[PDB]
Amino acid sequence: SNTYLCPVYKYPKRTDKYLIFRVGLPCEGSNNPSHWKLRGVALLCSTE
Amino acid sequence: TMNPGYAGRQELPENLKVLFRGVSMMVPDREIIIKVKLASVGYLQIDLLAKKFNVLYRLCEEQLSKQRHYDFGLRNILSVLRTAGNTKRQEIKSDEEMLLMRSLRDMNLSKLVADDIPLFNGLLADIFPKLKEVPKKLYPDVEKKIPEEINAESYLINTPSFQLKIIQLYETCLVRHGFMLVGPTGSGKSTIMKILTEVLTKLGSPHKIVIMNPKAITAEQMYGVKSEISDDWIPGVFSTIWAKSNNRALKHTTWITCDGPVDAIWIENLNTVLDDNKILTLANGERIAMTENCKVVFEVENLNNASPATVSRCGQVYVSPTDLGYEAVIEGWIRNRKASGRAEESDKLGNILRKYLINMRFIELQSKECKEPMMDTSPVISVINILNLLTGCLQYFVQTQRTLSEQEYEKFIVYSMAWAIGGIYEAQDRVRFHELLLAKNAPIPQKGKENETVFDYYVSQDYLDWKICSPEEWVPPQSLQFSQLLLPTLDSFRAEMLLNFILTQPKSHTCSNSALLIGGSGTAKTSSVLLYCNKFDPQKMLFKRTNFSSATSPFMFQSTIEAECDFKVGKEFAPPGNKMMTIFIDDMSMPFVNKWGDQITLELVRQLIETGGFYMLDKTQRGNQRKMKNLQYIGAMNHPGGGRNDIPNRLKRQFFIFNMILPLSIEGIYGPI
Amino acid sequence: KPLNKQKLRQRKDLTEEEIVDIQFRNRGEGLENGEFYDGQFWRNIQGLILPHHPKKDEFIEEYLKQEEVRINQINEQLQQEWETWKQVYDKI
Amino acid sequence: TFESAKDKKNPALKQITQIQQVIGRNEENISLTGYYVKCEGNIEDWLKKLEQNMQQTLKDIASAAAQQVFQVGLKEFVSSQASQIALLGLQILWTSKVNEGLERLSRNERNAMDIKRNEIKEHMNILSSMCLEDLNGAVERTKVETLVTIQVHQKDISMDLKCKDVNDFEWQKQTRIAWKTDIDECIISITDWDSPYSYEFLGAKERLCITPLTDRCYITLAQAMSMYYGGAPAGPAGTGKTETVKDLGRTLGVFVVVTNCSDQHRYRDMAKIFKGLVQSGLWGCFDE
Amino acid sequence: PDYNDVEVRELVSKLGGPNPKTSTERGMTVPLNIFLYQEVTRMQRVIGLVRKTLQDTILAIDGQIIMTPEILEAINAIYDAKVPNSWLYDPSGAEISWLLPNLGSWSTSLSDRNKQLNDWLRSGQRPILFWLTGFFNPQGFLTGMKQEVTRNHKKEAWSLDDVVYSTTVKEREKEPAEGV
Ligand SMILES: Nc1ncnc2c1ncn2[C@@H]1O[C@H](COP(=O)(O)OP(=O)(O)OP(=O)(O)O)[C@@H](O)[C@H]1O
Ligand SMILES: Nc1ncnc2c1ncn2[C@@H]1O[C@H](COP(=O)(O)OP(=O)(O)O)[C@@H](O)[C@H]1O
Ligand SMILES: Nc1ncnc2c1ncn2[C@@H]1O[C@H](COP(=O)(O)OP(=O)(O)O)[C@@H](O)[C@H]1O
Repeated sequence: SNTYLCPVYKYPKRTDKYLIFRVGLPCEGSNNPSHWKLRGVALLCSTE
Repeated sequence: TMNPGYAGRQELPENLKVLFRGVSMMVPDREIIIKVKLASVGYLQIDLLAKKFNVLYRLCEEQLSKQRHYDFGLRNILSVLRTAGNTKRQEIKSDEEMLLMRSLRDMNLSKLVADDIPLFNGLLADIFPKLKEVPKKLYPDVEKKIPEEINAESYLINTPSFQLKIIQLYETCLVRHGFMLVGPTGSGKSTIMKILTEVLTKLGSPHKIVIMNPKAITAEQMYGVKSEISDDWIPGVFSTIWAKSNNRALKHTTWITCDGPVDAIWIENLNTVLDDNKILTLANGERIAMTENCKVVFEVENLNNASPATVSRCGQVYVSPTDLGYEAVIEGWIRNRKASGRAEESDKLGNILRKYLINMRFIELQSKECKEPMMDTSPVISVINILNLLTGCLQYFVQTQRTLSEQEYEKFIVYSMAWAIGGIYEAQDRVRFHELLLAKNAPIPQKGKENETVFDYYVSQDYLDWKICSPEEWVPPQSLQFSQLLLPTLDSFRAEMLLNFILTQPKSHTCSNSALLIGGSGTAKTSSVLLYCNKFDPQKMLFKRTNFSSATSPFMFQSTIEAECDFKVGKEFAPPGNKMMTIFIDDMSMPFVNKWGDQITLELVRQLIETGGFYMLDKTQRGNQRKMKNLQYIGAMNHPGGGRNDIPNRLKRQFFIFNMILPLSIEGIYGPI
Repeated sequence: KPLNKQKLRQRKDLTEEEIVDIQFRNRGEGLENGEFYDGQFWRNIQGLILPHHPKKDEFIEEYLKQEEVRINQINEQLQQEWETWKQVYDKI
Repeated sequence: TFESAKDKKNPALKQITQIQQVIGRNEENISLTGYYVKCEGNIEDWLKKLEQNMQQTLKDIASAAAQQVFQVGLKEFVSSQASQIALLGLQILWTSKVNEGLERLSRNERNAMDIKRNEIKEHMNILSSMCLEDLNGAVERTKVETLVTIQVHQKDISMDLKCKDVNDFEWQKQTRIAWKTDIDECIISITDWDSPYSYEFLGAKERLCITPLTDRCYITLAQAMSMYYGGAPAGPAGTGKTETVKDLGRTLGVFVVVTNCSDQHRYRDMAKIFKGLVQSGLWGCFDE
Repeated sequence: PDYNDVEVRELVSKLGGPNPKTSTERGMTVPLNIFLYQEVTRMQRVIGLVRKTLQDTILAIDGQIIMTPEILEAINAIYDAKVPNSWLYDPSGAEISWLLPNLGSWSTSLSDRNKQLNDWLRSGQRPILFWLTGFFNPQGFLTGMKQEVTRNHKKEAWSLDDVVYSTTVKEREKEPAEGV
């Protein structure tokens, strides 16, 4: 359970729609994944 | 159970959001339900098969082509399950996965357009590689019965595509409440329904069919409302048919057919009837329970204003343009020609027709430029048109019982199809057309052809000649500009020439006996039409005039036609309407197109032309229709495109359409006066 | 006399609709381009019905060869029968 | 049925003696009555008596059936009783036996909880083997797999049901039932909420599977009803809203009345509906 | 310019494969070729509409036609930053490439999409470094990759429902096998 899972949104509007796929991103160090979850990271596609 | 966000959906004012507590149901589970249902039937390969179902339906949803009418939700899945009970209940102990592949594939074939079928079954192969193929379980009685009545009719050619589509319709009828026949114009939908009803009736178990047009009547009238004057209820048409149909202790099996567009506002309040509740509910407070005696069908062209809440409620079947090619229709007409005029004509006429039509029509659309076909169309309409013209062409020699050589017939076909594919083009495109016909077709006039097109001349009944003229005629002595009504032009005479042929034909199948001109605003529309109309004989042939504006409603057109006939000529009435009448309209375009794109006035006309009659609205009785046993119809267009509207495409199949150019001779119109 | 009949491409080879349907139902091979299930209908490319299996003729030839061998088996049995009748009869 | 009882000098009065639910043509379910209902001069009277006497006989047949369930054994009472009572019997058996196992665990480390779970597992094979493959009639058919689906979910929960005692949340998450004897009455239970069975004859109805999402709805709606509100679920089309509502109605013994609002409505008819709802005791589901 | 389907169907049928060694040229069978055809189809559907409406917007004043309300809305949108609604939405929904500027990014994005799609077609060779934003339906791309791996590799040893997904981030600036 050391692995963190991110979404991939097409537009930066961020709804249920536009969720293409989900990506595991293990790179943790000292900060547990919930830190990142509250931080609301994401891998969007466009930039607007 | 509100539904967040569509067309025609308001919000709850904040006084009312207080009471209710929310429950967010976005994604249902789909695997556990399937596996426990398969357990409930009593299968043994549960857990693998469940994953198979889920993955197949997912993949089909995402990576397949996007079409509006496709659905793969839970309604489809449950339909498959309630199907799959019986197959295991049958004696076979064969391996379950075979039975299941067969069930899924054979269920989901019907809706798919041409291209998606290879992708679908290529996708099937990637999940059941153990299984190679299975035959489709074929029902012997119906497949042997179908050709019998297809031969019983005169004008019916059996083709394999019809077998496939009609059997698919039979299966979806067997499973689900209601269904839709999505597919483009002139594709044979109504015929398919009719023939199916016939085969069901042949082996006992009768079947009756009713028709309706939803956007040629107002929804308030369709389901009835409370009167807005006297504070008292009025009955609703569709609900009256419902109550009249779902009585037990009958022998029919009624199929209520709606026929028009699918706009969300009127359809969507039938969710309860099309859902598993299968109960109708009214604002009256009246609740009527469905029976198995009744089914609901829609002969609609295609959905473009439908939310999934109505796509997923009912099954569906897709007709394609290539299922019934225009050639098959030609062969049906040929079968009719060998009915009575069977001396040699079918063979002789066609011996040019087949190659002269198959290997020619597609070399006119864009082989040569032809880049201004003012009326965009599908070419089957052109074929119906030329056939209807040719029948009128040969009507005279049918009358005298005279049979002609091959060469005269070839000339006749050249003349027939010169117009009716040349009727939608301008002089430049017409000369390019003419050069094509010179290059690779049967002879056109060559005696003089002094910078005059093939259109200019006509074939004469008395002999094989290409001449034309306009007879001299001056005026009466009166000096009113009206008394100087109109003069005998060339354009008018050729217009009468074309019109009269169709207008003499006596109500053949594929003939509505209806015409339509196209010309610019101020290009001799009412002129030529009125020149024709004066020539009527009011002792056995009458006439009526009407005009169109944007805010003319179906109730207005209803009123004028009712006042025109003044009688219900269906119930053995109208001595004075026994003479033949004509309805003339200047401009069918102008009525206000609705926001969606589907105008709501022409539909009354289309139910008048196609079938004659309509439903009454006189606050006394509802489910019943007046009948027109005799009428005639003529129209006139204004060069549609750009700012000018266009008519519904479903309606284009019936009217003879052709251009009305400017005269280019106006030095010679005003000479006499 | 007693004897068997020779096969023929003209008459004996004439396949009945039942024979035609079963032979097509074998659906052995020949789908080099790539064709779909023969369970109901063959389709060339995108949902387009084919009047017949593409290379049907080779299957006809193979079945004719097999049937000629079968007729040779019937003729061999008939030859044994005819020779037996001749052998028994000639003694008297 | 209508049986004429010939009163002296009065024309014989027709009285009801049994009730029937017909589905299809010949397949049907019959229910006798010991308490009878007699026609009269006032229509409201014999309609009211029909309702009451139905409720009373349903209650008494259930009160018996709850003893018969554990006395006779699985097959006999499932074959003997009607569908509604059969499903109630299965649920009450399972909750009582599972309870008994849980206390027996509380006393000391015991296999008896495991023996009860094994008993349910054994019941599964006998129900699944025979009554599913061969059977006569549509109504009788629908009854069986209605039992089967419940039992599948039943054993699936009971496999992983690692709760030490009744107070544990994992046990206090499902729709349990208790037919109280000392005060003779049904009572259905959720996390906290409780309510009595409403005794409406429905016969065999095709109730549905229980995904976890349906559990979320059940808990939510029980809570909302405990605070005197009305659930208003939402989402996209075809996710099981109306049918989930109807099933929570069906399991609780009540009768639901779906309607269909549309733009051509007026508040007088809604008032009529709501007056009927408050007067009767029924549930409303204003679809769309 | 447009891409006529009589040419495009040809060109897509002429060349296609996951790996030149693994398979000879082919059309329908390989998922990425059918994806090429679908994407070209939708792209042309938008290209025709834009060309036509620009024309008929300018052919009302310099040209002649009875003025439309839609065309007036288009004129107003062209003056402002926002593109007209005619190129984003439809009565139900037809989202294409909704970006802010009239031409600063919108037509820029459409041009880039068509450029990559053409070089993905005219040469016909599969380039490296696919641009995910350009595809109208990204998910079909990924599931086609799945199907490709199932067929080409471990075929059958691997079933479609057995396969699961994962990703390794190429932690490198400076740089085929399965994946994209
Ligand atoms: N078996 C057949 N053989 C020859 N011609 C046929 C056959 N079946 C149908 N046709 C012809 O096809 C046409 C049927 O068109 P149809 O009225 O079915 O169109 P539709 O699919 O109902 O759409 P719409 O209602 O909009 O016209 C008629 O011209 C009919 O003569
Ligand atoms: N044969 C004719 N003789 C005399 N005048 C004619 C003739 N044909 C057309 N005109 C004149 O040309 C005009 C054309 O108008 P019209 O065709 O009625 O408009 P629209 O084409 O919109 O129906 C008429 O008003 C008529 O006076
Ligand atoms: N958990 C479930 N078990 C069984 N069937 C279900 C389940 N969820 C949804 N369904 C099916 O979905 C259909 C009901 O959909 P419905 O709730 O009417 O859609 P909507 O909520 O949009 O009206 C029924 O066929 C029902 O059986």
